[PDB]
Amino acid sequence: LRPKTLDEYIGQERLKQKLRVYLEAAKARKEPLEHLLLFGPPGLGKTTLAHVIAHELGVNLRVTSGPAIPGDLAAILANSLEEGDILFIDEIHRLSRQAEEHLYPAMEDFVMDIVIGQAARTIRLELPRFTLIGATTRPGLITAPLLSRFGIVEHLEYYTPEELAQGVMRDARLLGVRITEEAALEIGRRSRGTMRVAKRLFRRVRDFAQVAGEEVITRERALEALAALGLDELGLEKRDREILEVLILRFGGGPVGLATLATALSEDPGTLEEVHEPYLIRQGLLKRTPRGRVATELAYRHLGYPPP
Amino acid sequence: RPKTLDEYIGQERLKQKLRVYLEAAKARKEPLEHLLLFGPPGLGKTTLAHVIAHELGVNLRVTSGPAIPGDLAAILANSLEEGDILFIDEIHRLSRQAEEHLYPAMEDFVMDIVIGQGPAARTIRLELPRFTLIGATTRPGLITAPLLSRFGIVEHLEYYTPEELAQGVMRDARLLGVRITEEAALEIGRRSRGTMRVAKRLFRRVRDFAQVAGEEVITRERALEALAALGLDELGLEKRDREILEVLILRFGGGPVGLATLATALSEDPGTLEEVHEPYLIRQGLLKRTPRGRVATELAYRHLGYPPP
Ligand SMILES: Nc1ncnc2c1ncn2[C@@H]1O[C@H](COP(=O)(O)OP(=O)(O)OP(O)(O)=S)[C@@H](O)[C@H]1O
Ligand SMILES: Nc1ncnc2c1ncn2[C@@H]1O[C@H](COP(=O)(O)OP(=O)(O)O)[C@@H](O)[C@H]1O
Ligand SMILES: [Mg+2]
Repeated sequence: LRPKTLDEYIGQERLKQKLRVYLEAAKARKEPLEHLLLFGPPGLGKTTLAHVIAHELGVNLRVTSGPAIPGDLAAILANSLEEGDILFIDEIHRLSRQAEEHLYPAMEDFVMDIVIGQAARTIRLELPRFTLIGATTRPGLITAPLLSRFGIVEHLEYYTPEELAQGVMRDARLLGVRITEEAALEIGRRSRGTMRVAKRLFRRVRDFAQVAGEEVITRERALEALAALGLDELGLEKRDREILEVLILRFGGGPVGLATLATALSEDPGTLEEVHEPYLIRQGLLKRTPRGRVATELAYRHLGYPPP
Repeated sequence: RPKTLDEYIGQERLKQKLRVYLEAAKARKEPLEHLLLFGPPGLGKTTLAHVIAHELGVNLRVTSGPAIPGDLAAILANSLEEGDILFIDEIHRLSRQAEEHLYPAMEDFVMDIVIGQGPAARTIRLELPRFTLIGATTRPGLITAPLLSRFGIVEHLEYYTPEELAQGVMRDARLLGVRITEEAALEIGRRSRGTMRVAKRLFRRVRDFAQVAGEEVITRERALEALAALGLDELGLEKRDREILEVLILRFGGGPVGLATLATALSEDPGTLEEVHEPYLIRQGLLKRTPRGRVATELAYRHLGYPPP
């Protein structure tokens, strides 16, 4: 399922325009690529990009997690790491302050130290040249000392609906399910600009279409399945629709107030503060005015209300 | 507790060279070389260590083998001055971890100390004052070759004589205020097994008998009846050792017997027979340990008044 070429990678055009240059230069100079840091929201394809980079350079790759790592970091750098090989570390911001300090000598001078057994004298290993790739959601999650050893720093942006449609069609042709292009476009539009969301949504749609016995997933069947899942034309869930309703019909675009936030939902200020608001702000239907949160005209028109 | 080397009772052969070594060490204003004292238990090596320390005019640091690994550093760095004396009684009981921390302090006077403690931390080498270490072991076999290699002077403690034991008995009687004659103390020392503890115990028992008898002075004869009532020969064997020899000679013909059969005949524990009564039956020429059993020598026949084989 994972692509093995920058050409097969779907929709990170701006990032690829420079990644191709850097990889071409590194290959021409016959030396390992400089350490790379990938930003961007989850689900966009960072691990796939790491695998694509390794395949482009023709070298082995050793994905490991952030909180997976003491001396075990040197254990995994010493045995399986030959001349330059991508070492992907997902969630680089979660490193403890015990191996992060050990990363700097290893990724600057390629030397590591291990002490155990008492003797217990320091043993310094001449690590082979290698490239490290790290992934984190935001620039501010990692410390400034860590955002200095990375030669290349790149950002990863949300996919457009067309690119998600192409990915859904590729998944369908790989699995062996025939789908019309318009159904894939609708599925991509309902996806919140995320690849794995589109994958899961297509899997659910094909699950709903298999029981009906339809051989081709038509646009009408896709729309019915998406409505059954509880998604509108903008991809908002039922929780988003109901919070928008209880804002617009109870305050008329004014501040919601902390007291009334849990009154109409009977829920703690949990997912409301981190799972619901970010997408509503991203879609542009909610604006954080200093006086209070204001539902824009997009909310009024989207919720089936007459124009003001 | 003797203080000077002239007050020590009966280590004449050792004292003769000890005087020379101590005088040579004092003349050079240099600490004595490390000393190791061999000898069977019960001969007073700690008293000799105290006498040596007093003669050198230096304080003590007395410690046994099984005392507490890291306490060696504590005892070496706490109360050791220039030329201080450390006496490790039963030095063959030191653990290997504690053994491989002392010879650096014997050949170079540098000790590595664990400073961080707790988890696996680092160590620092610390300099110590020059000192002399006296070791005392009854089992030379368990002393490894490296440990024996660092000892400059090695000497042996030998068994006392009836006269030195008599002198010890006289000293104890004088301390306790009991009047005893020279020949009585000589008899008590003769019936001892060349050991000071045994001589003192015999003297105390004879004192009990004489005091119960209401006698103000212990003479030769009173000691003789006291030791006869104690069941003792002219050589120091109790009734049990004579019984062992008589059973070995009469019941089994003196030939090889074995521990189990002899112990069954005597109604005694085989380990008790082997580890309590036999070692003094040997060392007197009264018994042998053949691979086929235990044999009685001709000295056993002569001692018991039996015809020779
Ligand atoms: N030669 C001696 N002169 C005077 N007192 C002695 C002598 N030997 C031992 N003692 C006394 O014995 C007591 C100390 O015990 P010791 O018999 O010296 O220990 P030890 O010689 O090491 O015997 P073992 O076999 O090691 S238990 C003190 O009361 C000393 O006065
Ligand atoms: N551009 C792309 N083209 C094809 N498949 C993709 C692309 N981006 C992501 N995928 C799919 O998504 C999966 C990896 O996404 P994921 O691991 O969720 O991203 P992240 O590592 O940021 O969490 C892969 O199985 C891959 O098939
Ligand atoms: Mg002893």
